[PDB]
Amino acid sequence: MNMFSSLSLVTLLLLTMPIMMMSFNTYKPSNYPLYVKTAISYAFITSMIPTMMFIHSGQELIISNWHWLTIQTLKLSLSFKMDYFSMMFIPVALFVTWSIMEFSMWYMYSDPNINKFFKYLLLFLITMLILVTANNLFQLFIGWEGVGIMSFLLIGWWYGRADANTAALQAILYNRIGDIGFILAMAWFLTNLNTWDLQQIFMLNPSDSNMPLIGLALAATGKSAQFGLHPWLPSAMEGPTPVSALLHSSTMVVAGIFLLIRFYPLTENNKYIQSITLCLGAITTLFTAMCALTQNDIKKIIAFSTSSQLGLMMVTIGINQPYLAFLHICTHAFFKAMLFMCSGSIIHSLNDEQDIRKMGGLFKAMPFTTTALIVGSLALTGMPFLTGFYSKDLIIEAANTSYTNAWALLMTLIATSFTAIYSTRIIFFALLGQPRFPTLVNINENNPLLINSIKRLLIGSLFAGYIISNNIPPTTIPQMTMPYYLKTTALIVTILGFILALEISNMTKNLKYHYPSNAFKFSTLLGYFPTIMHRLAPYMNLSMSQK
Amino acid sequence: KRLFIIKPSGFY
Amino acid sequence: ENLYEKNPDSHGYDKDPAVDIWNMRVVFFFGFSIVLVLGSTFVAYLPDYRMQEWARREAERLVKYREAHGLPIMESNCFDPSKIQLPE
Amino acid sequence: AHIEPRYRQFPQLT
Amino acid sequence: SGYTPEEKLRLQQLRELRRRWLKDQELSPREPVLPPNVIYKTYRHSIFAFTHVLIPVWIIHYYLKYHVTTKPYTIVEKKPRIFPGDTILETGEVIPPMKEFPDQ
Amino acid sequence: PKYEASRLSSLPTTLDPAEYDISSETRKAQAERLAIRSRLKREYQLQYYDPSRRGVIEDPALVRWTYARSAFGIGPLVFWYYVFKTDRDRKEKLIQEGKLDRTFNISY
Amino acid sequence: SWDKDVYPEPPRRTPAPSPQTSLPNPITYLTKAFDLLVDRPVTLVREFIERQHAKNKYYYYHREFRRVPDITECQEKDVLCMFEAEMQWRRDYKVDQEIVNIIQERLKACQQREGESHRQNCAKELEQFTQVVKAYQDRYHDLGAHYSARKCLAKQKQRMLAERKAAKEA
Amino acid sequence: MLKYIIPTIMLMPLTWLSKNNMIWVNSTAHSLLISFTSLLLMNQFGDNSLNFSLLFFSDSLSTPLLILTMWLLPLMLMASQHHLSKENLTRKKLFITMLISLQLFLIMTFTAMELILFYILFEATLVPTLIIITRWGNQTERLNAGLYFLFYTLAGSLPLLVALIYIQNTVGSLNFLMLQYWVQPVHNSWSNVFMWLACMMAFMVKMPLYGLHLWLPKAHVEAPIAGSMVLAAVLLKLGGYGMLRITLILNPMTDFMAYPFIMLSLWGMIMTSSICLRQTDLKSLIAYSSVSHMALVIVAILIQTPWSYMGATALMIAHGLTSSMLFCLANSNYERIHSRTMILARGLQTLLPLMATWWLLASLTNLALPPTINLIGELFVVMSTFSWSNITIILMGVNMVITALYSLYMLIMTQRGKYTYHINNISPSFTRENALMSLHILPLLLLTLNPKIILGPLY
Amino acid sequence: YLTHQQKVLRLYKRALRHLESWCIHRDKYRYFACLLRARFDEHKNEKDMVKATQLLREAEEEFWHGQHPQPYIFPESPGGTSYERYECYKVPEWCLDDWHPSEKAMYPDYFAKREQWKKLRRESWEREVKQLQEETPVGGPRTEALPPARKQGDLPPLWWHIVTRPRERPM
Ligand SMILES: CCCCCCCCCCCCO[C@@H]1O[C@H](CO)[C@@H](O[C@H]2O[C@H](CO)[C@@H](O)[C@H](O)[C@H]2O)[C@H](O)[C@H]1O
Ligand SMILES: CCCCCCCCCCCCO[C@@H]1O[C@H](CO)[C@@H](O[C@H]2O[C@H](CO)[C@@H](O)[C@H](O)[C@H]2O)[C@H](O)[C@H]1O
Ligand SMILES: CCCCCCCCCCCCO[C@@H]1O[C@H](CO)[C@@H](O[C@H]2O[C@H](CO)[C@@H](O)[C@H](O)[C@H]2O)[C@H](O)[C@H]1O
Repeated sequence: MNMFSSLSLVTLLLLTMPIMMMSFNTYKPSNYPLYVKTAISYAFITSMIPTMMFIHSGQELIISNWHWLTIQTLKLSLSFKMDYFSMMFIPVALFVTWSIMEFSMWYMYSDPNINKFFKYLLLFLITMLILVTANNLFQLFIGWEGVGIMSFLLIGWWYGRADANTAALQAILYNRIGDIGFILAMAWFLTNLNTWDLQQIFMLNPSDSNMPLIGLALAATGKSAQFGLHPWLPSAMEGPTPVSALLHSSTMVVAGIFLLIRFYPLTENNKYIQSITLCLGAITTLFTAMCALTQNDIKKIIAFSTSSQLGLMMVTIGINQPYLAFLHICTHAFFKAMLFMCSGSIIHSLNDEQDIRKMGGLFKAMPFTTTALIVGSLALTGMPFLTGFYSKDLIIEAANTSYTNAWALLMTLIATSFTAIYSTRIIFFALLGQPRFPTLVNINENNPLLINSIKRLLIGSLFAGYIISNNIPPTTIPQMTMPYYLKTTALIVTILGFILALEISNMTKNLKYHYPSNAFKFSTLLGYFPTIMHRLAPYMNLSMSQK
Repeated sequence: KRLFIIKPSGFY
Repeated sequence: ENLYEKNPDSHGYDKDPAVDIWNMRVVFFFGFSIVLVLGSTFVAYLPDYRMQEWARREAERLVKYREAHGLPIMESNCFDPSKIQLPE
Repeated sequence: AHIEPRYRQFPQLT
Repeated sequence: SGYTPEEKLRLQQLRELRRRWLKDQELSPREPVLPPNVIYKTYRHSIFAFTHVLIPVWIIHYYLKYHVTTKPYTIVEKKPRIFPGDTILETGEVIPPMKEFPDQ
Repeated sequence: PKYEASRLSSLPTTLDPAEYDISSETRKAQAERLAIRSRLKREYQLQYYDPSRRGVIEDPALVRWTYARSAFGIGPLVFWYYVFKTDRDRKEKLIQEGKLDRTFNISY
Repeated sequence: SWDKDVYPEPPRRTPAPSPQTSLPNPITYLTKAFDLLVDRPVTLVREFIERQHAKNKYYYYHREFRRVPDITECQEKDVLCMFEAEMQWRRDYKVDQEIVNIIQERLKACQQREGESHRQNCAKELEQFTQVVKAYQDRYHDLGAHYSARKCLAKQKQRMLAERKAAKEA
Repeated sequence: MLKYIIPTIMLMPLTWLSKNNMIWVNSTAHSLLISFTSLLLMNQFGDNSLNFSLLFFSDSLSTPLLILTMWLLPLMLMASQHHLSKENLTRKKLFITMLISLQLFLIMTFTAMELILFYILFEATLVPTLIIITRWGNQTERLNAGLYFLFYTLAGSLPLLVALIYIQNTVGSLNFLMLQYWVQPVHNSWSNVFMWLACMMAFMVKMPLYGLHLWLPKAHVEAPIAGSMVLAAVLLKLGGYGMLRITLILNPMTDFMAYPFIMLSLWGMIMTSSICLRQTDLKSLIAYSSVSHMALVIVAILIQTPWSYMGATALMIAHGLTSSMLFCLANSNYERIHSRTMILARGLQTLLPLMATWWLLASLTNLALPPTINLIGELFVVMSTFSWSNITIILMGVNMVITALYSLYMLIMTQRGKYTYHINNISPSFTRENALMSLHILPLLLLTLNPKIILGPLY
Repeated sequence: YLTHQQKVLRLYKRALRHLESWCIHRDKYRYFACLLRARFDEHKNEKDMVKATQLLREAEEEFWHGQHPQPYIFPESPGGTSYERYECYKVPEWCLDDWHPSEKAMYPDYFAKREQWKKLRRESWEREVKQLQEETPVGGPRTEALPPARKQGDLPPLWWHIVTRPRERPM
């Protein structure tokens, strides 16, 4: 516990050292980005030692080191919960961030504010580790709002562009709507219990937990962009590609799912909240997958891929399988961060072109980007024994055999099929066919920073799921007895999605004149939720203000 | 060719 | 007018460079070196502000005493009912 | 630049 | 539908100046006039581990061992799992086995 | 197929019939508008390009806008009064009848 | 370091290592590397500091407050006696806030310590927390921001009247 | 309190006897020393307050307000000297003398035992205030627009005077320590309703309460920067400080007499935040921002629970430093472009990189980012009003959304986007301006490490 | 505002760009691009401007129906993904004036050439103001067009902010 706790805090303290050194302590602005990458890499090593100890004997601690404030009978302290979820999430997030930072060392090379960009990524990571390790709700709130502000500062990185400033402010708006649910839980827990500590909350274990859990579901709804508070995540593509890779994997978007996992001792015994989060997740997973079918921007497609996978995570929460929801957060961070780094590799080669209609014929032109994209796509679509299969496959099996909403289950299976359709869409239009990009060819993926960063995540996208799933201890009873047609449902609908997508893609080549459809325009225009809501809601509010 | 980068006065 | 045209080194306090450099030093010395640095230190070491740390030591003393004697850790009545004379 | 850009042609690979 | 004769002439005259201006943004060879192998990677890494790992853990261990853990309930361990057939270090106790399982 | 314009969805300029049926009175108005815009453009540009001007080109159109701008009601108050007053009366009654759960409530 | 009776902890039972693999345990090796590179140099530094401390030994004390008459014994509008009783009540109120804090800290330490068995093994801690919170609520809840000994006594007498009345009803 | 009164008075001989070119150096240096000695007031006790003498006392409520008051004088001097540089010497000393006399009345006001002594000083602060705003204000428009002077004095100052005079006859004293032991409950009575309103309407107008707030935006648009700093930072808190004190003797009538004012505050909290979205004037935007924040303080004082009083005290201090910094940030732009219009100069982050960092920090504290004391105060009031009625979480939450919207809208409009082409006189930020901002934000952020010294007596 | 001749060509260009968005594949696009071109060629020699206008109006109604919901947009065009991406890097030239002398001491050749340009701007301004006034009718300009320099040695009136505009990739 002396070594476990010391190495648990040095990891957090280490990540803040490049921030403190910005006060001109031996400052070497020559290579600050390299200094930040190294700190993350060493932070990954030290974080893996507590993880081994937990893997070994299940050792876990709370470190309430600093007493900050006492409000009568509410003592507030700086307390870190270094448990199952913290043990396993921190090494994954540090591993993924390490690759994104090395990738950024190349992607953002020409940016004059390269140093400021890396400082923001480090702060964006720090506020996420405050969130995950937090042991009381107030400290959890510090991290919760912390990622929100860094999202704003990184989405609006190119601040001369009005669309970037509009997407940055959109993320804040939708997230602060969710924070109404966060404060509602804080208010309820303080009043009905007498604590913001997770320990005293679980010990008292209220049964009348509808109100605080509706507050947490709302807070998770905005932060992880479930249906209703979802349009901001696609809009967040205005930020630089390295921002989207971090945003969509090892930081902001999973915080909403992480929050509900933290409170599984409460959601366990609330069938009402389980039914709300099942249906909430089920529509999200389908709706966003349907939108991704007709998108043409490569970053938009991956952004909707995230909302669809976050929807599946919310479904897992709602079928009372919080530990499978966590396992999906971990695995998803590997192949999803890679897909963004493969898109950025393509976008960079084609001189900032993000429209797949202007790509094509890249299979041989970019061989290593092609390999990672195919591995990433297969991992996303639950190819057996890749990183994505160890979580998605068990989630679909557990959803099939649960006492579940029937409509939510059907919508979850259709969304799995659609995953195979838009994944094919990226491969077909970006890598296959003849080139459709301009005539001056600057395709060059020969950079060690690009190769090494993608390579490490590629190795993770192959073996991370197997290694993690073989080391974590059992916390449930996995249900392994079940009919063949339920056992193989996830693989079958995935395969029919691939077959059904080849036909659609190939018909684009026939010399026939398309005809727009109501379904096509509905999917292309995102179901019209932005067009109606983002015009009508600002209009009613802004016109109301003057008069 | 190395070009001049116009910036605001960083001295102050 | 622009204070930088006449004095490219102006700190913005005064047109006279000599006064303009003295006015900077006082703002920086009494503002940052004294009030903010020594004031933070002074506040950080306040002798038990509002008796919070004494109350914790006293509470430990009472919890220890009351548990060693079978007494309730805390009673509902803050005042002894013997000294209270209810109406009616 | 150890890879020269090409015009209307398949890029040089390593 | 093309340029009028004056439009072409104004464009030409602004081309001369604009191209001359851009040529003048190039830096002179002296500009800016500034005022006055395994071991290497190991030394850079060795000095980094010392300053950014060893010193922080010395300060953190000192802080935890002598300032945090000396106050009650600051670092609370989850009690280790005891399985049948174990031997308790503190007492030397011996946890008995479980009943004989039925055949399976 | 006919387009229907809304407040937040304007009629496209190519579908507007007024954009094809221009007479010479419409063309004269279009010239009168280009003349005003051109006179204002010159006035601005003689200040914008002046080598010796250091400051802000004061714009009367911007002054007029902020001058005019800088120069439902009780209903929601009555509504919210009854929402909260009713809630706190129901809550107050339950506490006196011991029917409200405040087992661990000691912060307020 | 602290008082074991105030902040109790049960005896620790850690099972002996019983390895069943020929592979070396990398944790045990890192433990020696920690016990050598971190613990011992840290211990040497502390021992030197504690040597300086032993040279200079001075003491501080826990303030003791003699008891004075309560508000129930004060004359109406006699501020001299109301002042001392009012200050005493505030001191007790602050102490009671920290008694509830001690009991909550026991409850939270228990939950983490017991792991997955906390619901059964922390029932004594939960019951004690329940009774102390009830007693604190009886004394000080609903007094308002402008609380005082006088309002605390008015709340008590109102509660005493309801208890006395329900006795007749019985 | 004489160790602060006497040195403050001595700033007047110092200012009038300095060399002509040393008036700013001398007064700023010595007023910073008085600010340093004000930290000795934090000798507070858990049970008793710091009762110096028969006239003055300090407790955890007034102490942070005193320290803020004494901190603000040097900051106001630094902020004022640029635009008063063309003023002649005798008028610079009169301007400085007005600020010193304003501090003299403020420190006495926050420490008076006797509520009538508090009343006289609480009103004496207006004499220096109106002189500063009118004599050194922007335009010929009258801050005391006549209607506002009449409404305030008739519905505020005068009824308060009669109520206080009446109370001392009935109780025999208005010493606040005595009122703590001799307070008697207020029964239902048409006469008592009018005593309640008389005791409160003056402070409601000064806060200001929603519906009585139109004066505040007008005053900020006219005031010089120093006027806006003291007005936003402290003078509004005089109304808040008065209510926190006088509500001791208004129970239990506050149980129901507070409903209309809670409704005005809860609704007006959202209406004024929305107005901030369509403001074209920075000083008006910040002024309406203050109305929204002070709506929380009114609600907190009126529901009077331990958490709401702790939240109220933290909110008053946090708003004081944040709103003051926002006015200084806006003023620095004004001293270049000479316009308060927010849309006129854009993309300023390109031209003034460090000043854009001050803007961001000022906006983050304004929208109550954790763990800044801005949030600590706001969270405590949210926690307390949830108990008062769970439905309030809806209105509190919606206001949190809107507050983030206009805070970042103000940051985005002025600092981001493309810069304005014809504005070519944006000179680099002066050391004076950068130091002025950093003396606002550093203490504000440092208080996050030790929030207890701003939580008031209920802590 | 536009002529009839301009509206047709703008609709031909816009039609082609949306057709390219639907077809995606270059061979498929080239096939329908010639089919579309043929449709315009069918009515190239119409003379009844009443018919010609009605043809255009029906064409634009057809376009709006067959329009693409997500047409391709060049990255740097208005509404594209790179539009205004570098505005935050464009600093106006007048900011160099406020540089500290120690900052200007780092680029002595650049700043020497910059005073040559500032001198040229001064000596030219009076002549530019006359040329516009003498060439400008009574009542102000009728259009926004600007004239060229007429004599040898003159510079075209109002040229500084065009010539010294920030580069499109300043950093
Ligand atoms: C909580 C208390 C913590 C106490 C910490 C005490 C400070 C100990 C750190 C002293 C040395 C810090 O050194 C600081 O970090 C690294 C150290 O290699 C330096 O960075 C150096 O290495 C990196 C890569 O390794 C290079 O990208 C960089 O070009 C090089 O300069 C920083 O330029 C220097 O400012
Ligand atoms: C405990 C109280 C502490 C209060 C501290 C207040 C510090 C204020 C320091 C301001 C000192 C300015 O003092 C004044 O300024 C000028 C520069 O303009 C300085 O310089 C001037 O005076 C000196 C003395 O004749 C000569 O060098 C010359 O006349 C001139 O240079 C001197 O110092 C003084 O004339
Ligand atoms: C950040 C810098 C701030 C600087 C200002 C604050 C620093 C002041 C430090 C002085 C601390 C002195 O504290 C003092 O230590 C001596 C040590 O012998 C004690 O001295 C006393 O203690 C014991 C017996 O009582 C004996 O050893 C000694 O003979 C006796 O005089 C005092 O009881 C104690 O009060």
